[PDB]
Amino acid sequence: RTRSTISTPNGITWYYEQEGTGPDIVLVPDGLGECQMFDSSVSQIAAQGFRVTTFDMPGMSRSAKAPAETYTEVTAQKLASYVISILDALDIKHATVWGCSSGASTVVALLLGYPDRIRNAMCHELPTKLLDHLSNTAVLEDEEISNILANVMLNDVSGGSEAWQALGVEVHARLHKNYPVWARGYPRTIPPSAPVQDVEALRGKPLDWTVGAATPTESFFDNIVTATKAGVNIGLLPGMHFPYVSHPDVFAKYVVETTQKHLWNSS
Amino acid sequence: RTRSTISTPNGITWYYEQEGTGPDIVLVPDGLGECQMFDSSVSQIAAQGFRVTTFDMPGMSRSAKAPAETYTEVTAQKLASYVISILDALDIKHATVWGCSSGASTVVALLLGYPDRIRNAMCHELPTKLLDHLSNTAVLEDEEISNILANVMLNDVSGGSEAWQALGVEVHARLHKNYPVWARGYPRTIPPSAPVQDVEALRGKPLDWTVGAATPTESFFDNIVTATKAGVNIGLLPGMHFPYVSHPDVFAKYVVETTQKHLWNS
Ligand SMILES: C[C@H](O)CCCC(=O)CCC/C=C/c1cc(O)cc(O)c1
Ligand SMILES: C[C@H](O)CCCC(=O)CCC/C=C/c1cc(O)cc(O)c1
Ligand SMILES: [K+]
Ligand SMILES: [K+]
Repeated sequence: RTRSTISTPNGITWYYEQEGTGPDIVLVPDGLGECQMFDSSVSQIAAQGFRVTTFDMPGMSRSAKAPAETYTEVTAQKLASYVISILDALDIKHATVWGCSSGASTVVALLLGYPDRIRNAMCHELPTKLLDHLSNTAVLEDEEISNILANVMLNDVSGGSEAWQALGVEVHARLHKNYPVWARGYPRTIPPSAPVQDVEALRGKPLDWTVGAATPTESFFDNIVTATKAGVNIGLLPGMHFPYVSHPDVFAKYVVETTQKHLWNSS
Repeated sequence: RTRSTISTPNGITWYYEQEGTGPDIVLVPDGLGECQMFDSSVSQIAAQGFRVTTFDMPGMSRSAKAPAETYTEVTAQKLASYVISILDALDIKHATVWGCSSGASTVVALLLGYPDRIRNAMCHELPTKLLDHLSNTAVLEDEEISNILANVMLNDVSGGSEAWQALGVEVHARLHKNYPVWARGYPRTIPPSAPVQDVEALRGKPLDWTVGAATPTESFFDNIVTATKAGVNIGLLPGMHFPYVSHPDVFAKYVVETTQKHLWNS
């Protein structure tokens, strides 16, 4: 596996990883922007004959050398433009993309905005509603935010506490630093940017949508309704918000099978 | 509150309760068939100007005087025929109906099969898939079934353990006896009988569908997809499988507001 950095003309110095040869599959992180969450799955996916690329998101973890605009007032459309910039830098012309949460918003924006570049998109648990309890963390002190959100991740949405904790001290130290960046930059502006207001724009698109099997029905109820209205494939993965952490083998199998489905349909 | 019995010519002697005067609202129990789960909500709903009727289901609790065919190999269509029989016996000509679980299958079967009798139906968490872990309890001894399912209700699907416990010792003593009846008669036959084969049959019907907000997404994921395909109103109630137990006030408000919406549309 390649582990390196690359700078794009928008001022972001990205940390990225890449493994394998074959059609491109790109794994976009969730809002916490931490790509070591994909470590196990990257190898499993690449071994099936794909070139797999992932990266820390701007302002987060090892991609923290970035202009303030890239991690404040963040929207799906901003993130999509940034992901296109690193795909350009890495000479990735066509890609299958995965994303969860703000990453889900991002990959739908990618598919809609850059259809020539995106083979197909997998979106998971895409936030479309403002949640005051999350937005309100943005005015707390840094260490208060990190303590609160570390707790929320572990206890409310990890979908697997043992796997979450087993990410280990190095990863959780980076996440600890990311929580205030995410809190101040994402929850107030990501949900209104959700690229799902136009159901007819989604119809017929190479989009596969998932929600966590154990996720409380209310959390992404709206995803299931919207996908069904648009005739978009909608299904479940085990766990909750982080299937690539809680169930990396099942996650990898899903990404591989879904990419293979669209490679067939393309031909 | 009227608490009484009535015998229908299919051999069932029903225990039923009624309160209030006005348009009829009928509360069909879940598979456990125990109508004291509606106690709080019956009074709240009736107070808003409705005649509310509920009953224990055949073979369950105080409606246990019933032929074996009414609580074995149970289907939505059988249950709907039984509910129509007690509505006939109580001279309830037009009704709003609520049902959860097998009760949900029942009220959708009622709406489709007896459109002239049903003003509107509210269905909650309608089972459409066989679950082997539930079906398999049918072959266990009575006491093991009761122990297993009492635990499942309390800890997994009540949506509110304190409220579940607060049903009280007499209710849980009745449920204790119902669990093996439900296990042997329901899980292997209720899901395949789900009246949701034909989405076009549901389109335009006065149906309001809910799932519990805290219910794991996978449990009734299919409900949300089917309702949306059919253009049916689909939404959430607080809690999980027993909103009338866990959140009786919110439940009653929902039943009242939904009935009022359809009385206006009428
Ligand atoms: C991993 C995730 O991308 C960031 C941590 C927050 C979290 O997991 C809560 C559950 C999912 C919510 C996402 C969400 C919810 C909002 O209201 C606004 C927003 O920008 C994102
Ligand atoms: C209260 C409920 O009506 C009877 C107790 C079982 C339970 O609550 C488990 C969760 C909901 C499942 C209902 C269900 C599931 C099946 O596979 C088959 C079936 O006939 C009913
Ligand atoms: K796994
Ligand atoms: K309540």
